[PDB]
Amino acid sequence: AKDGPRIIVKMESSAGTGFYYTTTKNRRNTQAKLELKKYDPVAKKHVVFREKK
Amino acid sequence: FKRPQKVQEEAATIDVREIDENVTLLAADDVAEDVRDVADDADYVKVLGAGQVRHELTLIADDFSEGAREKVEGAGGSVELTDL
Amino acid sequence: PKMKTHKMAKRRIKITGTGKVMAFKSGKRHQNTGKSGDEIRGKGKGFVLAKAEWARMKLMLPR
Amino acid sequence: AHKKGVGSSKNGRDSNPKYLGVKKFGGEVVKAGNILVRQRGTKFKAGQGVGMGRDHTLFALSDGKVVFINKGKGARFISIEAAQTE
RNA sequence: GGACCCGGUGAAAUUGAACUGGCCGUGAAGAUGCGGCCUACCCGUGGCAGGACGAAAAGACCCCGUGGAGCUUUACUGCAGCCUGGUGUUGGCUCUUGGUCGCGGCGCGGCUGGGGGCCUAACCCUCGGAUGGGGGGACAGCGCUUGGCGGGCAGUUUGACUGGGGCGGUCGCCUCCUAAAAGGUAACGGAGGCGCCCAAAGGUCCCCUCAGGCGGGACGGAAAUCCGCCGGAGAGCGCAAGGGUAGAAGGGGGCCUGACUGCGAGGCCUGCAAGCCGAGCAGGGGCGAAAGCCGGGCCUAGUGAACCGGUGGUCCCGUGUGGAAGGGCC
RNA sequence: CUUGCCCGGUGCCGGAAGGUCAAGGGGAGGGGUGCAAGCCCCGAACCGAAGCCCCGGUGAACGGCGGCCGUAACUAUAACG
RNA sequence: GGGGGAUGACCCCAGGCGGUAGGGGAGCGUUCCCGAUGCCGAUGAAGGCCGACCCGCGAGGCGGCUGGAGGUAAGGGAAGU
RNA sequence: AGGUGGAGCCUGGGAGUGAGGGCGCGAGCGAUAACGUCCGCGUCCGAGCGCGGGAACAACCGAGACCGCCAGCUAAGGCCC
RNA sequence: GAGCUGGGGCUAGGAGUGAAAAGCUAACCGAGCCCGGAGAUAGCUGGUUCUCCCCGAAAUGACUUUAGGGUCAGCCUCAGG
RNA sequence: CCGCAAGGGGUUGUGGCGUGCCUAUUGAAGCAUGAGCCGGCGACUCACGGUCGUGGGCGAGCUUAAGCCGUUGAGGCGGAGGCGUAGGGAAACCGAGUCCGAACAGGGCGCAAAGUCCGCGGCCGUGGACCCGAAACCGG
RNA sequence: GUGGUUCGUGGAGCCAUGGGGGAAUCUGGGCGGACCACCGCCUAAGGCUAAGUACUCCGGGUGACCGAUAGCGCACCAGU
RNA sequence: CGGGGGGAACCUGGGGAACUGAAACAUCUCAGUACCCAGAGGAGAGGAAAGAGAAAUCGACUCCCUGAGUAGCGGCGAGCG
Repeated sequence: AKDGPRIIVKMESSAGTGFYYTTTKNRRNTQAKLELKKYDPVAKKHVVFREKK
Repeated sequence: FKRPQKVQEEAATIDVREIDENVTLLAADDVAEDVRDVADDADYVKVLGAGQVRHELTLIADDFSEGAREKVEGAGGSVELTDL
Repeated sequence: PKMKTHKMAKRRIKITGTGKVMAFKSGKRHQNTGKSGDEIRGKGKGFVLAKAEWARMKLMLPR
Repeated sequence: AHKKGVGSSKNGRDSNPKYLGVKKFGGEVVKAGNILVRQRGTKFKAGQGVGMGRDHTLFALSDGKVVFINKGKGARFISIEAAQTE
């Protein structure tokens, strides 16, 4: 998107490998290297999910 | 989505009822115990299901759909081209 | 003699015996769009009427 | 390379609110009453409003849809006599 | 000296046509021809300029055609020429320092880089009286690629709005008012906001009852902090307005992330594309005992076609078959 | 008769030690097919040109060459500040 | 449009009918190619000159005068109308 | 519901203008100024919505022009010349 | 006298010449003239033909280097259901 | 004056009602332009495509180029092809079913209604292509 | 570094060449589109070659081709 | 002994462009066209394959139809094809 080194930075998150990812917008603003949550890659379902990229 | 040149392969459109019928007029040849392979309308024999196999006949061609080949078994045979 | 924006003929295009023609959804995606998900579920195919006349025609013949 | 002031001059753009389907017509599982999208429809007609009483829409199917406060979200069912045994 | 009367000769632009008066009114708003009226016989020649919007010329001043042509510079690009590295017909002899890998070091080693020298057989030039000498000489001329300057020139371009062109403004999108009460409409008509953001204003489960005013006491004399009364919520909600609306969206705490994939019956607005809504169906969770809610936010702004490409996934294509460059799909 | 003041930008003249950077040399390393010797590319650390950056000189080279408040001034800049 | 049309036509009434861009239907003469078991004319081809029969019409026919040689197609076709 | 009667709906070929004004009214601007412009509701004209009227005057009041010269009632508007 | 001149010639028309205004280059060179691209393009301008029948337009809205163009809609017309 | 006689010819004295004609125009008599007068030239055409409508030959319909036959010269053979015979999909491929997907929720289609060649037309593209109109660029 | 090719710098080959390196003579040497294995094709870096298609100054034939402002502009002391 | 000079049109080589389309215009198009040059002929062009493609299939060159407005080239736009 409109890449603006302004606390506005786009990122994703793997599925422990579940394989690929899924969309997400972000803001250093707070918690830098902070970013985790679960989902479900083509890999079965669910799976921890770090976001960092 | 198109290519950087040519290439390509092949195959055609030949189907059920289609035959049985217009092939009913195909009886002017191998339309007895029927060794199909016209020679009249199309290019690269394929067999479409729909309809209801019949005229009990073995067909020297490429292939066909599910049912078709099935129905086929209804009352006939099925031979494939070159090597299969 | 004749041809056709062969183009559009390429991208978005191609008719059904019905005498009608269609090309892939075409909301946003495939450019900018961190946007959302469900929105994703927003790319199948879109059939615009009227104009699809220039189209079809201009293509006419092979497609 | 900028813009000026003391020229207020600032036209406004377009909307498109309505009551679509108004009150008491052939009811179709589709956009009920509108004046606040993202809306959260309801059940049958609506009668709650910054006015007092209520409104029936002698039209019944799945559901309709609200407008956020205005009108008055549905809930006071009202399938309509035209919802009995065929 | 023409002009005027005679005799001889004898054109020329413009012109629909016409026997063409003044008035005061009128019409597209400066009329012999339309209305009312007043003067009004038919023709002519010598004249005098006012009107026939007289003649000349499809305004040169104007704007409009994403017309043209000339000059300009820190407009765009490109060429001419000029500078420039390596390379070639541009051959010898010696003086030298640098790198490097191997066996701060030094010894060696292949490697290879810089450079200084008369020469000299190309090359060129030189001539000066012949083809030999002379001068320079590895130059350079000059060929090929590099790069650079480069308006000298060559070709295009330099928006729209605009109650005259320009200067001035202004173009998107959110709200009010304008819209006469369905919807919806100009105005360079009014006023005001936006190209953010919030990982926790997210999802639920559990609790709360506002501003304010009055009365009573610490640090306090506007303006807290607590205690006791009054309250169609006038506070409250990140941001502009407007609707909302405590029952609450609104104030806390508990765990929780669906701020989901596959989809969506069926509608709103709509020439286009968009834009926007949504039960319910399946897989898989979260919150609650559960009946249920969860597919981000209270909303309506926080925006962009399609192509031109990157990258993580596919293992669909793979141009004799085995593959990969490369391509399609996510 | 007399041409004064400014080289911060610009053109230019000089400098070339240092940054940069083209073609290029020159090797780490990866890649495809390869039974294997091989056989094609991507290749980068460093060396590497003018130019540009940076130092200076440059005006009968382009070009430019301040503002307001106070003060003897019975009144006005001004001699000063 | 509708009431019976024998091919015409005839009767009712409904029912209008002003119209530029522009849309649909129907007709007219112009020079040619048929000669769909077609040919006129020296007592005039045709054009011309003039007219109080035929048609809504664009045209027809037909009669009088002129003038030296042509060409007409009852029907369909074509186009430098 | 429908007295109506003749508009309606879908598919499809062929289009034109893509900038108008004038009047009444309700609003905007504007000196509530203009034969000013700007949006709306109806009409109006459209180079023929050709004729009557208001002298004359598209245009405002009445009127819908298939055709019939020596018929008849009226509209609006008029009737001393 | 950078004097006027005849005769002989040289240069040339994106190029010449020019004691230099864009002057002069076979009587209008801001880039000659003839033939050729070629009947260049030309939202602009005109011009745009025989009769007759039938109905009957818009001068708004949406996007445009688009505003005196034109796309799509809206209003026309004919064929069938 | 009555070669179409009791009806008309021609000319007008009066009176009666009357703004020419073309383009572009909100609107025009025009004082906006167009034209002095007459005669002849002079402007929506042809080709290949495609596109609907219609006249008709077979429904699988239809013909290139050529070979032969040709007062008139007489057409007749030629079966590469191309449109319909399912389509759905980027594709693999499947197939009256298919793609998304792991789900029976929708998109395209099935359902024959079947064309096809030709003729003649209203049009659409390439064409100088409704007709003339300029300033300019480029070659010799 | 250009060409032609449908290829407009592209995953981009073949053939043709502007500059510089400068192989092989039959297990040789290009080729079948980057490349590589294997298969399959072909044998260059000299030359000649009628016939099948194009064009009308010329001569003929034929015309739903013209008729003196149409046809070539010019039907006859016209490119004068 | 041969040449050279011609010659409407046609042929290959040598060299070789803007308009205009893309509704600008730098890529692109018109095109390898128009023009100029040289030269062969009555015809030149070309012509027994280090060719084509892939069914182990085809074979001189040329030209007509077809392949095909397909495979495909591209500010994937106008077009070229």
